[PDB]
Amino acid sequence: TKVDEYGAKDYRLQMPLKDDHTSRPLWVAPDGHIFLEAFSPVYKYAQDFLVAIAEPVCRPTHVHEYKLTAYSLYAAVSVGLQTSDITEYLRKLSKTGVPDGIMQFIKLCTVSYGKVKLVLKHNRYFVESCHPDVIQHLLQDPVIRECRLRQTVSFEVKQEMIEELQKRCIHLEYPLLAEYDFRNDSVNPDINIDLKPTAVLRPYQEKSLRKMFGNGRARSGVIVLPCGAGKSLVGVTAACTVRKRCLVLGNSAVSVEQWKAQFKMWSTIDDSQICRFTSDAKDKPIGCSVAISTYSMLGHTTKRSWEAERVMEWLKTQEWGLMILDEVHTIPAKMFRRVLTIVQAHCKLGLTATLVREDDKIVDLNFLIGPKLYEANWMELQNNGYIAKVQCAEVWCPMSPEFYREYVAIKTKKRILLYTMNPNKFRACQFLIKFHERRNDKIIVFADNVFALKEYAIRLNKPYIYGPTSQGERMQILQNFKHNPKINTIFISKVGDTSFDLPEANVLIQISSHGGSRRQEAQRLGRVLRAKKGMVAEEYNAFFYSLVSQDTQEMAYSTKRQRFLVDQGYSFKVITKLAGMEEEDLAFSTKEEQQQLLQKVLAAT
Amino acid sequence: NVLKGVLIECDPAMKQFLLYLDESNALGKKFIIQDIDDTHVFVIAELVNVLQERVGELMDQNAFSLTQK
Amino acid sequence: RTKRWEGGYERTWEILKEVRLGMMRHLYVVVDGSRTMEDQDLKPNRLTCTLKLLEYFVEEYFDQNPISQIGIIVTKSKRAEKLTELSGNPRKHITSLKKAVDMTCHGEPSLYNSLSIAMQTLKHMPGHTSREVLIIFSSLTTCDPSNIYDLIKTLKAAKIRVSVIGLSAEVRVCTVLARETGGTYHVILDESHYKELLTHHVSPPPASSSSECSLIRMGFPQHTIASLSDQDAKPSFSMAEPGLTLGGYFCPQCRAKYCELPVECKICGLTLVSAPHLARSYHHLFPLDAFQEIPLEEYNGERFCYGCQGELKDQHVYVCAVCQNVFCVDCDVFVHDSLHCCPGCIH
Ligand SMILES: [Zn+2]
Ligand SMILES: [Zn+2]
Ligand SMILES: [Zn+2]
Repeated sequence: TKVDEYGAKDYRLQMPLKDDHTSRPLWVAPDGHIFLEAFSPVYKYAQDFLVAIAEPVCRPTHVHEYKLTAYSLYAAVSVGLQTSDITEYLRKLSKTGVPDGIMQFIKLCTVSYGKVKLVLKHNRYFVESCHPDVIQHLLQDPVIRECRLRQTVSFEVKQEMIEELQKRCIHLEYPLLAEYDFRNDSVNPDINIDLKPTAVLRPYQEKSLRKMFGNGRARSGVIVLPCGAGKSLVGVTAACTVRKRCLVLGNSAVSVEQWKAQFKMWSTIDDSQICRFTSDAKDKPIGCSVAISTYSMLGHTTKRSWEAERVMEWLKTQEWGLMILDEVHTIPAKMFRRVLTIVQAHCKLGLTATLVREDDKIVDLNFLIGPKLYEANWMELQNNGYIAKVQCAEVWCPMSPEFYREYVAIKTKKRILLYTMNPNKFRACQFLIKFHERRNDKIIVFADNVFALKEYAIRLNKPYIYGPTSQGERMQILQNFKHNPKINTIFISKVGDTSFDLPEANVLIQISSHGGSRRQEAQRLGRVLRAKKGMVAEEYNAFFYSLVSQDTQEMAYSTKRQRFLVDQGYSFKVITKLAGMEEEDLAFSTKEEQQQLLQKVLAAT
Repeated sequence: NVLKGVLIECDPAMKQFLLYLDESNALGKKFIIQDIDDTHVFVIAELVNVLQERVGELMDQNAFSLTQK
Repeated sequence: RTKRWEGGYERTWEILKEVRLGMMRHLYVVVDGSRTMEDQDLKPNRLTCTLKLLEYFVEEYFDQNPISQIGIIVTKSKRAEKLTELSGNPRKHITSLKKAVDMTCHGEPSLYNSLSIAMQTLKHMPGHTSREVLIIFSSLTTCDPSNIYDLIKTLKAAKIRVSVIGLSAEVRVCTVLARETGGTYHVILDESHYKELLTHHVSPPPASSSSECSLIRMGFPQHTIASLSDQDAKPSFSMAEPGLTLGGYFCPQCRAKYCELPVECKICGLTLVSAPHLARSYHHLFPLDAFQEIPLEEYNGERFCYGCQGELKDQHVYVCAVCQNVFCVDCDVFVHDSLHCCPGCIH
């Protein structure tokens, strides 16, 4: 609305500056953005309060940035905070008061809660509201009557239409409450599972659980925790908390195996009580209460096998007290989201290390699952030592002239290969590998295109890993890498970042990436976040290097791809050249070698 | 013989792009007088402005458009 | 048994609301090289802190007692090693300390071996010199090959004054060792306490009723130089790869030229020293009388402090007991700490 002679939005006509603004560490913008002095004496209280009421945008070292959202406001009401309570404390923290536009915005979002609640009973879904009249106006659109099946008033809703109705309810300004009173529920039988005292719960984990379990009723939503932060333990703890039949869904069979191990590792539950409903393996799922499977299995669009149909019908008919969803960034997919309509679950908890995707469907998680129940501050976890200090870097590999000549000439998809394969990027990786290998550092090499992966790994005489590599060959390489001292690096394709349980490594070199996507970048970095046998956070023991070809599309993709990491606070140090690479003996030391590779690169046709 | 113009020196990647520009006739004119060296070429003084503009454009073609994102 | 989350959110933000003195003394500094020295017990690393402050103490030790000599012992892995024998050169000791900063700092120390190694050295010292040991104890556990009480009795008999400084520890053996020998055992309260304790140890030890006095033969040579720019010179190397000496001190008996004084004869075993070095200790013989405090203005018409000719900015003032001159707290402190004389009394 108001803009100065400069592009900055100004709010002098919108809010005043309080008398003790120097003591107050926060500002409230009329557009919903919020800033917080991380160095302020009350930062601790303000951080908790802003994580409770707002959505974090950036959390750098000196000033954090947040924005208000209906979902974040609903979460605030979900922990019992009244409009006056958040307003009074926000005004007290705000050094420039609260703009009336935000105050009235908060009013609407606060009063629009508690009015309508969705609950399921006897495999039937009922929409309840305390006020009886609200239903009459809320039903004024036939989409609800067609969705509706043919005090505390309620009506039953057609299961298949719940997704459409729930999304409408948001833009209809009447969100559905999803608190599940697992404590006062005798209809769904409890399960004999508890967290064994061997399990250790960290403060951030405890915070996320406390925020999810704001009362005796579990709240649905998404918890964002790094893979190294023990997201699996939180999920297992939530199941142990709900004490009712629960369904865990992983994005891969490897994850399903990981979950089984974690459940046995952290809970009193026995192996027979856990089943891994999977096409590749059978555990007689109907024989036990805890089930584990994948979106590909349940979400399967084609004809089901007769045996798998037996379990699925049993799964369909049973009601799940808790539905744990891992790597929910995939959930908004057209097929994966169908799982939410197929399975009947009282409360659904989503977990993921990278709640980002290149499509505008991430926001669906707010209605498909719920608001962000928690989102760890990765810098705080490093400061607390829970995550390894990773000195990220971007090596600006200069492209070779004969490569650039072709790269600039070829505008088709073939340039992705040419910018991925050049002597300088190759020599740089070989040099960094040799250096870290002679430094006795475990190194993981990452790539996308198999052609470059092969030609690099073969020229480096190192074992690569990719899709068609059988599980036996694949794991045998990991065991050698982990244990054999003579091997210290592995060349992994997307298989390593998509979904896997790779052994932790001190160093990671990414020579190729699918694009400027944030998701894959943070998934790759996640592999090195694991704490080592004797490291310390100030040691800067972990490393992460992105190899990019200067003056190429890789530069655009790389900067675009790092957005999520810089938002979390990571410093991508640019490396123009590495001292010693001029004298170290490396491949492509003569133009004929470059020409030979370039010729074969062109032969790719 | 002797030739009027302007010399430009840059890394050989840009030097290849410069050779590519007139080889592809992107600017329609053989602005390179001669191949001086892997990092050096001599060019007509009147075209250096659009040449510099094309180099600037090439960076944007190979750089992310931050634009308050 | 319900879980901790049944109660509710933490709501952390809701908490916010709107005597005779022994002039000549020989001292050995004992320092632990044990594992606890690597501990960051203070703000800096304990090894770094102790060594850094010891370089200051070593220099101040000679600065307040030139005729004295100091030695240092490092004790680790049940062993005690003489880092530097008794000498008059602080720079040599300090050079060893700077080197010792990189010591292995591994194993357990041995007080018994530290003291016995010192005693095996200090037993041959003359009777007039105050034999002393300063122990910087770090790890309260210390291995010993024999009953320390016999060694303690031997120390009393050997008249070796032992005083222990314990870091974060109040040890029994150190308590009895100090108090039985007549020395003192102190423990580091904080960095200021550590600085204060070492500063206090720089003072000469007060003579015990069991201590006896003695005379000592001493040499007072004169520095001699070439007549003019390498003319009538006497080519020679220093006694301290010794370089050539253009000029230097001599000894009537050694007839060997020396570059640095005061030092013990390398031959005769006699101390060579310059007369000012002795006077540097006479403040111990002339202790300055404390000036009476007059913190109030007491209608003193002298707005300017006599020592610094500055108007007294605070209610802290002192007047001399003899010359009755008026001095501010900074002047009185500087006088008693550094000048050791009353400016008006000199008149
Ligand atoms: Zn002599
Ligand atoms: Zn004064
Ligand atoms: Zn006086």
